[PDB]
Amino acid sequence: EYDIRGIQEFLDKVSQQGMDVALQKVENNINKMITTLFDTMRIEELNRYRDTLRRAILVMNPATAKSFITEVVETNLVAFDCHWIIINEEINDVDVQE
Amino acid sequence: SLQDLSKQTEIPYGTVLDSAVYEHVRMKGLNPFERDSMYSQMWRMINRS
Amino acid sequence: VADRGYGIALQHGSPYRDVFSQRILELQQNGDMDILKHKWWPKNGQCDL
Amino acid sequence: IGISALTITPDRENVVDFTTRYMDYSVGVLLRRAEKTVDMFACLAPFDL
Repeated sequence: EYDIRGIQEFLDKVSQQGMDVALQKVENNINKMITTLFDTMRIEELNRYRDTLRRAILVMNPATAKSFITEVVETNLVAFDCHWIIINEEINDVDVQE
Repeated sequence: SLQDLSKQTEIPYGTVLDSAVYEHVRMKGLNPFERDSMYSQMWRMINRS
Repeated sequence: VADRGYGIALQHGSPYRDVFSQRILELQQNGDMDILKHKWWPKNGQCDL
Repeated sequence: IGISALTITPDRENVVDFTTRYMDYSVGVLLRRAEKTVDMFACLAPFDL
């Protein structure tokens, strides 16, 4: 549901400083999303992709974010060195504790 | 055990097509980062043809 | 095996490297590359591999 | 309310809330029993009557 014309100034001001920003969009069926990757990529590439997930920004409503994080962690695509930023305007204390 | 069921091949095994068990097995069998290899054998059996 | 592929080398900064990609795609889609491979790896050699 | 063998999953839990689980899920297998190995006349089997 997000309107990417928000970050449209962030990608611009970042790509002048030489960072390898990537976009992606999160599907409605997160399991069919993840299972497409293992079915449509080389092992030569998955080991490059895991190296990008080391640092990421999630821009979404909390109820989606909880579900996405739980699935990415259960699929072992991340480990104790990762550092994700979650940004939103509205998150009540009941959600932070999950 | 499921491990021993995955080692042998004298008895075939399967499930109901496209059921949640079938997606659950396929989710693991393709995953190269899984700690336990068993499911790659279970998937390699179930997926035939 | 991942992380490797066969190739050939040229001098430091050689511009002729711009030739390869599209012509290799032609040769692969034509099967000319596969004809050269069969020329150099034919099946019925002296022995079963 | 909904009540059944309904299983909590990360994709279902997006749109509907769940209580604490009252029983744990588990994948398992059904197999036919092996029958007794012992037999009274096992030593006379090699030839037919």
